[PDB]
Amino acid sequence: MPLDVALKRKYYEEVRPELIRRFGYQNVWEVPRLEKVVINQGLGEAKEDARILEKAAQELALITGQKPAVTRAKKSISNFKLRKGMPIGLRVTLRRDRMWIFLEKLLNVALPRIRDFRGLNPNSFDGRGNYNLGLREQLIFPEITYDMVDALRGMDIAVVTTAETDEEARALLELLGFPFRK
Amino acid sequence: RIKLLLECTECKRRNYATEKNKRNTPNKLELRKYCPWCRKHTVHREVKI
Amino acid sequence: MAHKKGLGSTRNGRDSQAKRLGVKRYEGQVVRAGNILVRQRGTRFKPGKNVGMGRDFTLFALVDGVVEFQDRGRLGRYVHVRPLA
Amino acid sequence: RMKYRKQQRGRLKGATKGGDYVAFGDYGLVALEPAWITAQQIEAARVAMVRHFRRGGKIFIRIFPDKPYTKKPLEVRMGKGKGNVEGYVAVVKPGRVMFEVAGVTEEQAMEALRIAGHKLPIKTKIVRRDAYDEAQ
RNA sequence: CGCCUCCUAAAAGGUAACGGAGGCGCCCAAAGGUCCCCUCAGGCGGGACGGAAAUCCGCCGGAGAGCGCAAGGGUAGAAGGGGGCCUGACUGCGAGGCCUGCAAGCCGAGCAGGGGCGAAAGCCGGGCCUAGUGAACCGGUGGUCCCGUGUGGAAGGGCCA
RNA sequence: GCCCGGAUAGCUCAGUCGGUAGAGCAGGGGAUUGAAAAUCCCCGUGUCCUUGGUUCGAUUCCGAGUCCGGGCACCA
RNA sequence: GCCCGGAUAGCUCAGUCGGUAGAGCAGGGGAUUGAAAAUCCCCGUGUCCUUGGUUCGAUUCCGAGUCCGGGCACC
Ligand SMILES: *[PH](O)(O)OC[C@H]1O[C@@H](n2cnc3c(N)ncnc32)[C@H](O)[C@@H]1N
Repeated sequence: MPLDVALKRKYYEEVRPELIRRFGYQNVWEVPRLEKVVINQGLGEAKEDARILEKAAQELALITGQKPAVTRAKKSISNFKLRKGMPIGLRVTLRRDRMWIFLEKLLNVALPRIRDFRGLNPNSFDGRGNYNLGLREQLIFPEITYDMVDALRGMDIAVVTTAETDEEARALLELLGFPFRK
Repeated sequence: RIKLLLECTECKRRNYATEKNKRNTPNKLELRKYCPWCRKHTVHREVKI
Repeated sequence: MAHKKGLGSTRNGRDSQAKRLGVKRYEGQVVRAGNILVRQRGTRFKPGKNVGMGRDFTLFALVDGVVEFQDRGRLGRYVHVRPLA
Repeated sequence: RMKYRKQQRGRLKGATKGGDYVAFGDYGLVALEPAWITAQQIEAARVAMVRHFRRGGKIFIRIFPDKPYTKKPLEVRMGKGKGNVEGYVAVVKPGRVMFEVAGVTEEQAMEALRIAGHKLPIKTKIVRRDAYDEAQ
């Protein structure tokens, strides 16, 4: 555990200067590093309120620190254009290091893990070189067992990077955490 | 008569001040505050139906 | 058996009481507090020095000042009262 | 006519001058001493032209079915809310740039207009492109 | 057939019309105080349960989303979105002005007692404002503790709320 | 604004002058069943509206609260 | 110039006040008949008009709208 902690620490610390000058030649800047990572998941309407809301709890929890209560369908998805406020903001905006043992554990230690979990995804982030890819099925047992039949699945996170333009960002998490195929 | 009924404040037997008010949401719950001409300001209380 | 006109009173019962407000206090004129100046049901007016904006967007004289017309050009309209004399 | 999906019921009345002039193809019909002109009458001309022109190669446009004219009642006595919508049309008054093409190549177009408007409803004149025009 | 808003009042203001249009005769116990923070819709690009439209990431933007309620004014230099603590939505009152012939209705610095938000420079005598309104009589109730038809009291009654 | 009644099983309603909660119907279960019934047995649920005091205890007794039902009287 | 979707199952209409949807008729499948009716058993059915808003939850409560209705159109 703190094992893979020291791990990401190194992966990146070195890889960084590595490609850093390999191609950069700017001034070893965020050319192209990664900072803070928010994570978001399958909106409250995915609710049952008490039940799967508390499950969202368990999960958000053991995953990175924060676990769901009972309120996930207000101003309701209702019928099509039928919705009011937005009291279903269930996400983790944790900011740094924790995040890195995470890049670790998460990408590099749980990446392929369950049903054909391959990863042959085109322009992963591409929306400015900052993230993109959230997976559509939990890291199954990134911990816990049957603590809810359907429990959870709509999973998707995002990193705040500086890997500016893509090709660059690409160098970045490509060698840093694995670039899923063509 | 509607969820709008009129009450008014009176204070610990040493005065009474007035003002209307309502019925709706927290209904009865009626302490409040206000200050009578009793002494110089003073709690008052409110309630009084 | 009786062709005389025909009913026809569709109806537009519309009405708006008369009103007031506005640019109502002349340049320089002797302007004392309590004396109201320019009422605005908006914000064409920023209560500059000694200009008191009443609980209604009503420009009222806060001090014994000579009618101070301070259009602060673009910032907007700024009203001011000048230190008597 | 066309003054579709309006927004209000009625206008009012006045007249005096405006802003029609240019060219837009070189087959032009310009008003001169009018006012409003029936969207219909209008279509009239439209027809006149369209038909004359060996019945095909398109003309263009000009004014619009603009306002809603009301004679209100039907013939009653007067005091209705002045309601009633009824005849819709153009509001062009100082010799206006009325623009109609086709590819007549000639006094043929001429005729087309000739009747169209001779018809329509006023003292008016016609021509082509006479002093271009420069915009930004 | 009372009131608010817009047009026509034609540029001060301000005016009919069986002239156009269109709302209100609620409340909001906390949209009432103040202190501290925040800051739109929508366009685009990238994304779990999506999947025209949530939720999150990445840019873009006289602010056209927003402010119970209609319009209009305003206005995110927020009146707007969030948190803390609290009653002044105080009595005594006001000088001096808006409009108005009548009565109306309406604007308000500042002095007093008295508190509440900051440590304080100060804001708070309801709300973001322009409609939610009604004389006079008559009578009720909570005072008060002024009057009483010889005097003591009292039916009853004067002013306050 | 007074003056009476109630608040109980899902429904409609009994109920010691303080010791148990009960009908009738609905609902469900078997026998019967050309057959529909009627018959025929069997069950199901209760802060007895709420809050306190009386009593060893209280559906009950008393005060108070909310609600519904009744009635009777005015209204500038 | 009116009165209420005056709505909800295929139809005619109950029921809610926001938790509950129902009934009759129709209909689908067996049974009786030689075969159809009738009759006898079995069964399934609902964006409670669209619409935003409130609420933890709306067929039901507000706000807007569509439709079908009802009072005059004539002194
Ligand atoms: P009737 O059957 O004759 O039809 C209408 C006639 O009555 C007279 N009339 C109608 N309405 C009137 C008003 N408001 N004022 C005066 N006379 C009115 C008409 O003359 C008509 N002929």
